Amino acid sequence: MDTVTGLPNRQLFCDRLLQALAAHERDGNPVVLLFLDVDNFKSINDSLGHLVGDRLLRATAERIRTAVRDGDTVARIGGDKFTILLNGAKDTLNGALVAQKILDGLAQPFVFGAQQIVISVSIGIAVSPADGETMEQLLRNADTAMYHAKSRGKNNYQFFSP
Repeated sequence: MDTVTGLPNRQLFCDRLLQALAAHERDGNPVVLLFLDVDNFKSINDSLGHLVGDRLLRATAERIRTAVRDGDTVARIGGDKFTILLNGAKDTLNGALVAQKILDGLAQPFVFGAQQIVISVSIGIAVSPADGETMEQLLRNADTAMYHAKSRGKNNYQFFSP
C-alpha cells in the first residue's frame, strides 16, 4: 500500500480497473475514472515542509474515500494526484455527482495545528467506453481533461472531450 496515504498501490488500482472494465460496459452502469489534482500542493509542501505535506495527502485521500461509493478504488500518483475508479457509476450522472461530492469535501479546511490549509482541486473525468476502452486510454483521457480543467480555473471538474 501507499505508506503516505494508506491507499491501494498503483498495481492494485490497475487490477481493480481492469476487473471493473470487464464487469461494467453498460451505458447505464459504466466504469468512470476521475483524475484529481491537488493544484496548490507544491507551494504548500514547499512552504510547510514534507511532514505537513504528507499529512495533507493522507487527509485528502481519506476525504476522497468518504465521497466515493463503497466498492470504488482510490490511489495516489505523480506525488499529488489521485486516480479514482467508480466501479459502476449508475445514478452518478457519469461520475459528475461523485466529483461534486469530492469537491465539497475537499473545499473544507485542513487544520494542522494553528495553520489553516485550503487546497485548490481540479478533476478530469473519463467515461468508458466513449472516452476510451482500455485502462490506459481512459486514464490518459481523464488526465487530459484534468489538465484542461486546471488551465481554466480551480475547484472544478470537466469531462474528456473527443
